[PDB]
Amino acid sequence: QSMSVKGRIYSILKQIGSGSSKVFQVLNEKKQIYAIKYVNLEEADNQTLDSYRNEIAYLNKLQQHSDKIIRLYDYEITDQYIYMVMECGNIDLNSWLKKKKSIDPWERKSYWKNMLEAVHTIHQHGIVHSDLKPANFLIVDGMLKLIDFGIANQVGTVNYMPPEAIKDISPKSDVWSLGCILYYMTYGKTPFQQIINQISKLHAIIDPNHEIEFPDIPEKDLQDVLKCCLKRDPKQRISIPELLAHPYVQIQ
Ligand SMILES: c1cc2cnc3ccsc3c2cn1
Repeated sequence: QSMSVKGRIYSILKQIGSGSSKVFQVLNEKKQIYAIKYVNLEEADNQTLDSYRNEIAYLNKLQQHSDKIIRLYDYEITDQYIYMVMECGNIDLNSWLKKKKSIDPWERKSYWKNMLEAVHTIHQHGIVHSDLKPANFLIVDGMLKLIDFGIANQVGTVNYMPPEAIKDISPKSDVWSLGCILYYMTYGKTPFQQIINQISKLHAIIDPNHEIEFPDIPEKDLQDVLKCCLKRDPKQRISIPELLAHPYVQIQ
């Protein structure tokens, strides 16, 4: 199969993702590899169109500010569709962590640093993603990159949801969600993964008398990061600038 984006032809190699949007692995005329995100605007309302346009403008602006944000090379927006030419990753973080038995402490730290940089950048532009999960990150050349910003309208998981989001959102909400991802990378499960029932799980996340277990590991700095991120009171939670100065990210 084939497709045109701003007068340039792309040969389709395979389908990567998919609701009213499909993501494909493609090749250009110069035989280079990209990802084309196709979005169908056929049954999209004005609020939806506006959320999609807002996300595209933020992605395109924030390109320049950090290499930990996915590259957007070009796009074609009409009334019926959106075509976005982006860089191709190797795998998303969720699929990678699910396949992998154990994570090496060096790659985890490297990945954590990238997650902090990408999220820091969005916060500096007034954006709180509000729905961070490992699916929002992409491995590209041993480098973790953020794929989206949470503006445009793993499906609806609550394992990474901060207590304040369950009650109701400041940058501290993204800190909780990032801590849950690092907790998965550390202990092999999210802090409340063991609770099947969604109601009982939402009740545990908000419950202060419900103690999050932090089993002893050889990395005390890593244990401290986790305890700092996973503080139920947003006022008592560590900030991104504070996490970037933490020993876990700096020592050695
Ligand atoms: C947008 C762009 C992507 C680029 N590359 C990859 C590679 C695996 S998922 C994915 C993407 C998913 N959404």
